[PDB]
Amino acid sequence: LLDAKASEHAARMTAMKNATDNANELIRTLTLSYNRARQAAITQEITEIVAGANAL
Amino acid sequence: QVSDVGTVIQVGDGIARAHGLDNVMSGELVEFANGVMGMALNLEENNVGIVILGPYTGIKEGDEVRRTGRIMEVPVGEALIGRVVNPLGQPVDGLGPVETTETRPIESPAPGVMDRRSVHEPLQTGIKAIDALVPIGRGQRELIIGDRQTGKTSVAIDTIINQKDQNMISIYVAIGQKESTVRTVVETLRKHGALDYTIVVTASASQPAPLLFLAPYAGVAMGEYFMYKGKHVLVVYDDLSKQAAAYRELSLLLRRPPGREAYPGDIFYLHSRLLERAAKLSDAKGGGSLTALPFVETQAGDISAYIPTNVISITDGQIFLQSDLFFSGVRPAINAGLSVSRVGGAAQIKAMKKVAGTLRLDLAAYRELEAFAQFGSDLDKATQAKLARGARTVEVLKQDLHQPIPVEKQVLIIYALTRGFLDDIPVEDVRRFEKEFYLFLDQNGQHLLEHIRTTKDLPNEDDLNKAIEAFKKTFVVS
Amino acid sequence: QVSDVGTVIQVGDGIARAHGLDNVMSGELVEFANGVMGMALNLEENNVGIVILGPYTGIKEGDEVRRTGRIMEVPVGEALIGRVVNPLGQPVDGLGPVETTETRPIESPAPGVMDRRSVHEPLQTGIKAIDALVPIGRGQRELIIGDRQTGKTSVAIDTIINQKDQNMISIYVAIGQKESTVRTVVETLRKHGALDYTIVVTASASQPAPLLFLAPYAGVAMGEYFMYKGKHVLVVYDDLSKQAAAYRELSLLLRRPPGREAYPGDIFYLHSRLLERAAKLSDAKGGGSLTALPFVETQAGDISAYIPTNVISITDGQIFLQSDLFFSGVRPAINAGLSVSRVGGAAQIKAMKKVAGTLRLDLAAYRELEAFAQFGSDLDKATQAKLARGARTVEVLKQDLHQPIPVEKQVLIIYALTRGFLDDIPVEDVRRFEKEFYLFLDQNGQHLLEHIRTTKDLPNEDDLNKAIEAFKKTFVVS
Amino acid sequence: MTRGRVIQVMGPVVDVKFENGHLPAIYNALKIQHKARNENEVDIDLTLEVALHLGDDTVRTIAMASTDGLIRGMEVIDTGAPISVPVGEVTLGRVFNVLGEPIDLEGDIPADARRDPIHRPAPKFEELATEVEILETGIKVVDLLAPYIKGGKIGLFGGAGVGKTVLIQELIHNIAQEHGGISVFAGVGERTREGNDLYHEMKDSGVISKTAMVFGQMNEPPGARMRVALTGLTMAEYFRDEQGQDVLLFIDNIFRFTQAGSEVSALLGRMPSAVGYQPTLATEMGQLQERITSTAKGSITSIQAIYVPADDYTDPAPATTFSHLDATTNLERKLAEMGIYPAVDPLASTSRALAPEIVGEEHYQVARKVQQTLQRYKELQDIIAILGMDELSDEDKLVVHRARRIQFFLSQNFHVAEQFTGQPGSYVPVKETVRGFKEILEGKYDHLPEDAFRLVGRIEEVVEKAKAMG
Amino acid sequence: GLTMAEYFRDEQGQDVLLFIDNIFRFTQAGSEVSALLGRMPSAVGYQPTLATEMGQLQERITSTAKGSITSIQAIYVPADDYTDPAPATTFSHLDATTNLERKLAEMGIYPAVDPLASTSR
Amino acid sequence: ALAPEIVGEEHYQVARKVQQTLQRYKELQDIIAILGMDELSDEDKLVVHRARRIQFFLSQNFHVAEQFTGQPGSYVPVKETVRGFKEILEGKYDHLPEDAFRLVGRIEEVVEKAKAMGV
Repeated sequence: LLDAKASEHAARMTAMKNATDNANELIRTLTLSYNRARQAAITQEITEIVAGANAL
Repeated sequence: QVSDVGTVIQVGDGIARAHGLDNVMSGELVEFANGVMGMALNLEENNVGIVILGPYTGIKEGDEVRRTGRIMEVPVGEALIGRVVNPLGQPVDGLGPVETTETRPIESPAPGVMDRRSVHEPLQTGIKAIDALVPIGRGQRELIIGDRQTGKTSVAIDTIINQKDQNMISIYVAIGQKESTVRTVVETLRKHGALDYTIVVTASASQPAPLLFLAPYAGVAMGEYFMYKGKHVLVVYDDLSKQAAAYRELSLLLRRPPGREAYPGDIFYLHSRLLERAAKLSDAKGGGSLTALPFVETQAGDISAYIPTNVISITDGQIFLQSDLFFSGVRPAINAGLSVSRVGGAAQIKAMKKVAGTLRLDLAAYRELEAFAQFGSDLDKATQAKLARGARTVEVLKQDLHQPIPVEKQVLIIYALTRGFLDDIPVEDVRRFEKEFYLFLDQNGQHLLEHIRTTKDLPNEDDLNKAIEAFKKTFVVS
Repeated sequence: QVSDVGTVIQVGDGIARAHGLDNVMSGELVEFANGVMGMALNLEENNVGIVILGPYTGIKEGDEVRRTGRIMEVPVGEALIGRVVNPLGQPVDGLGPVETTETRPIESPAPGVMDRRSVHEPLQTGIKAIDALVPIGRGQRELIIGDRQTGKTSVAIDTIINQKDQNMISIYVAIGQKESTVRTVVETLRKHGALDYTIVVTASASQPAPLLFLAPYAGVAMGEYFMYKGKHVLVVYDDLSKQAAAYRELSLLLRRPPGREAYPGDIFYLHSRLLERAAKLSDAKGGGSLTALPFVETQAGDISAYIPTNVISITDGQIFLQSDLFFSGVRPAINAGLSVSRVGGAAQIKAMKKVAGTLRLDLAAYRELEAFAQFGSDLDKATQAKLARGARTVEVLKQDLHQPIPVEKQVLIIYALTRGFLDDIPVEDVRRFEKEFYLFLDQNGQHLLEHIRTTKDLPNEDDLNKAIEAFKKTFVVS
Repeated sequence: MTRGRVIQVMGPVVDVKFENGHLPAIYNALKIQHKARNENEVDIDLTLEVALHLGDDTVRTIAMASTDGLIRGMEVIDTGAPISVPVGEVTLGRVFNVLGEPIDLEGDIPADARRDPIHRPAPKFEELATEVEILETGIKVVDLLAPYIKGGKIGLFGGAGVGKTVLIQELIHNIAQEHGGISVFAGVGERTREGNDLYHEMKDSGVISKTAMVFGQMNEPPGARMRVALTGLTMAEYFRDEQGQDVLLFIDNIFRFTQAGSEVSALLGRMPSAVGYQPTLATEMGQLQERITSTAKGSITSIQAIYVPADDYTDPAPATTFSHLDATTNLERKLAEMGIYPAVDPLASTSRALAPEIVGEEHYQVARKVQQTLQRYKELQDIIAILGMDELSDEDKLVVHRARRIQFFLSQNFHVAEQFTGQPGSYVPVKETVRGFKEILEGKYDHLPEDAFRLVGRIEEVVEKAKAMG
Repeated sequence: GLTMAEYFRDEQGQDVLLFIDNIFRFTQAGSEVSALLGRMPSAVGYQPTLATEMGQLQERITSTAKGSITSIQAIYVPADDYTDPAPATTFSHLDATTNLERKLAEMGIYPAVDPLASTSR
Repeated sequence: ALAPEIVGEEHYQVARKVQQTLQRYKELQDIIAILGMDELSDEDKLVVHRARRIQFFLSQNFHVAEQFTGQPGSYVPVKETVRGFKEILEGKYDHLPEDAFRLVGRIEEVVEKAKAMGV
């Protein structure tokens, strides 16, 4: 029983570490898309403002 | 030969266009027929774009426009101390006129790079968190940025009040604020006795956009009069974002080309021109100094917006206030993780430098491990001790409203916290420990207080430890 | 006089506007008094819009514009080989002028449906990875796409160098590249002897946008003259992304409305009009061919961007260079997942089709099995042999800088691989084994080399196995 | 007569009308010098730069200073050439603004001194050098793991308090000492107090006598903030061309130069591009950078500090800037606390020159081995952190032993640090650095303590220090 | 409505209440009419006079020596985007906040005012 | 045209079941990426097991693609497609490796490919 408890704790620790690594990778892959979308939004907004100004 | 006279062509939204005025200057002050002042901004080929500095409902097409020949300027002098004045120099309170003798233009060249000296004099704001983690020096300009409901006005009021005996002239500029809030702030300053060395410049929301645009320059021009006489001046801009918005409104109404977020191209030039006039003058120039504390308001705490980005790039540091921290009962609500002072270290006394580093390290560790505080099963040695120290550090950094603390008492209490003498005091009783420690100090630690005040350095370690232990002997724990 | 002479009205940002020129035609070349050539785009009712092809500092309002009577053209001929010229055909390297006696229009129609033929002749790049996995045929448009600093120019230089003994004429077009880099590239080509059959067209980043916009069309116009005479031409465009940026700048300067990523509407037409001129002519038209290797630079490996998608939707396949696996430095790693040659395979020689099929499967299996972070199961058949084979294939696919390899030796080494002849030699000795094997081959296996060169099929398998075994016996393992 | 008249004043944009057939050329400099004719006027001394020809003999210009007090109809005089800045020995040890006037208090330059135009075409393809050459800086880490190329652009990354100014001063000192070439510092959009601090640091380090300093104040108009870089570059081009020596050029922040260009374009009213930047961003950057080259009788090499907006390396401004860089050096805060004073990250820094064809096969092999050893130590660090030390194998223990020695030997003592430490500086040749690192990799000095490898210079200093201490 | 309340604040000198059904529509209407009036667009298509219009409306609701006007303004945030210019301008004038909770309403705790979300200076 | 009264009740039911299991597999993707297969419930393992095979079996070899790969290509009738997908959904081929379903065509080709591989 004692050996089983020790093994359970070690396995949970390893699983949590792997989960943290996967979460960090997902975070960076999402930040790339966030930057792309931010650039696209800024471009669209400035284009709309300039077009509205030129319309007059 | 219609040179000094003009006739209005178009009126609307606080903007008027006038024919004639051949010899008018750019940026000149112009008076309309009914007595409403105006400022010339767009000197076009056949007409002049004039912004109106008052109620424009009484101006119709065909009215006469008179040229005054004076560049936009504001009154300066000691007579403005203790007065509430609009950006044009006219008092808004009913206390009567002002007897200023000389005036200076709102737009002036900044001090040259060879006329400055490195910042080396601390500016005590009376707030433990600011004075320990993000120190402010005389001549430095520091940004206070955060959402609403974070007490930026409270910080400004406390740091203005704390200058009562430090021989400094304070100027408070309110842009786009509510007149009721301005009145309450003025009453608070009067009650605490700060009105005998401070000046208040107000331009509320109902005021025309050019007044909001011009208010910070009027404040800086008033401050420079004292700054160039060898004195020290503190200037607070209650909100620069609203001033930028007013400038954007004026530029868009004048049909100037719009940039990002419809702002004109020279918004960064506007803000840099305003904020580059705060400097520490050299000894040959008189040794005066001017420090600025601009405010920037964010929505949902996004520092990535255009105006916050520009102001952060311009200033020498930033103090960040957090909405969740403010809601959690932490009145100062200062986030030390994102705050930074590029002049720090040189702007602190030796006693504060000797103690600030360990406090910063402890706060960083507690902020790292804060999210996992509800686990008492963690490592009994490292994590528990770090959490116990961090909780007491957070309790120590709290402060009451409108009650600034002397720098010597701040040094002593932070030393006591960082040397472990508070490790046995309960987290809930830390505040009471601090209050009775201040009382015990002002009762029988006058030698230590005087030594700190007159040497800017810590007293004997054994004497300080004996005093702390003696106080702990008589302290009572709930 | 306005029938053939005009007068400039406006000058700015590289775009002019002239009054007069009643007889000018759309697309004509015009010459200013300063000597700088120009192109007439818009023929408005009372003025002509002119784009300046050069330095516009010396052009002032009031200058005269003179007609030339020729639609936009470039000189072309045999005298252009071994020279470095700008998009206008003016020599840049010095060495005296160019004695060309013919001209071709910049805007020319592409060959029609009935004028083309299927691609059936291989283009040997001298690179093992490309020639084995992504074959290129004469008359094919193949895109080389990757991030910055991934050796795309090195690949282009190696491909150009490998055409020494083949009946091919190379044209190198540099758009927006550093002039020092172009100088070093030209020096390397001269050192290796490629200037005997290559033409260099340059347009540095300091040049105005119109020259960068016009350079690829000048290059393809120079290539078409050789193509229509029955010869074979290889053209390399170095940055279609930079050309697109220049065109976007010009369009926005012309007040044309932008679209996706501020690019103009016809950004796809700009690239299609250029890349549709590379084709394999039919026997009736003469049997000539022009092949193109456009370059596109990505940001963080994103092939979903506007320009990369536009170029992918035009060419006959793409080669993707992997920045992270470019860690080897000497040779870029071709991502086999995205790289594909739609038209290739049919043009590949018979031996390579026989040999590379199993190498493709081995590399795919290795790349899918890898990234297990040292798994502990280590099943023999599923893991050990496949990993050893994949490591040996990866080692084989490496190459030295500016060291193209003949196709016969490529075939022989790839046959030595994938038949088990390398599974005993350690992976760290694979490169030395390959070098020694090439020396042994060109010393003794002249019969095998001549068989491969005369007929595109493999030699007698028993003889090849005997030769490989003899070399293995003579080889010493570190 | 070449006399113009002001007809429009809209912020920093001024329009001037000339007599027919006498318009100034693009990029010309116009002067306005007015004296108060009465009590309703102010004195004016303003400089304008021609930008566009609007037709009807009208020219649109951008001001170099404040436009307050301008009156329509004021006389404008054309100088007949772009902005001219004095060049030569007289610029050494002086501080200048964009107009070329001195900023310090040592007096004015005589009016007869030679001056050169700000705007100039890039050098021809004929004049460029046909080979790549290495600029020996004398710093071990730079010369080994990220070599500098004559005529190339080097990107510098780092924050405050990490040693940027110390590295700059040491580079200037070493270049002046061992190559006889001066350096030029160009401050674009800097903070005024930081510029003053840097000036005083270069003053008390004894380095300012060999450099020319140009500051574009952050309160200056966008035209000045955009042309300061060209002023510095044309100051350096004189020494490249006439004196025929290798010259350094430092730019405080080029992103602020691009931002100033964007502001100028927005003021001029051109339609925006990309993420709100000017359409001419690429060509402006190319015109700035293409003049920093290595010709047949000289070279200019530039060290540029780069700021990345919102930490996005795909932003158009850093993306365009990175296409011109040839190397990159990163200053590491972690190494700053660890005690490596140069603080250059051995793994983040990269250089195009680290190729066998350029630095040599032996140099390439030594650099690759050092990088591999440092990387292996980097992975092992977590194993030592979590697991026991005994879990390391023999080769892992040897690698850990070698990596600390290599990391400490990458440090160096600077001449600038002498005023604060006492020990003199050292200039280390690249071949000596390669030999020392090869000897360290061979295990020839394993028995020496790791503290003996700190702040030494050449390899013999390590053994001399070890013998002195034991 | 503001003038109707101002009469009672000024003449009768008593504390009164002013309820506004939705303050966002007040700015939206001005944004709609700005383009036809012929002004250049603002950041998110709003009018360039948004801040001054909102200030001139709100600043008349103040406490004086005699009487006062206090206002309860229901605010609608489109798509819960608190960075929108109209809510951003409106929030600069508020002094308190009350949030109604459907969970509390279902539990039967009237007035269903959220005890934690509500704040006041 | 995907209606019970047009394509048939069996066809409609099989298509709906395939779409449902594919949607469930798509939903489980984030949990799979973060934690892995170990945390899925007992039936979610079966859902993933069936969904991967269904997705692979949806592929096909084309007649026009023979010149680039050598695969002769196939033409699968709708009745055969429905029968094969129903058999896969019923769990008849749960033991075969997922690579056997890649580019075959009819359901019998899956068995032939698996047997050739060595199952």
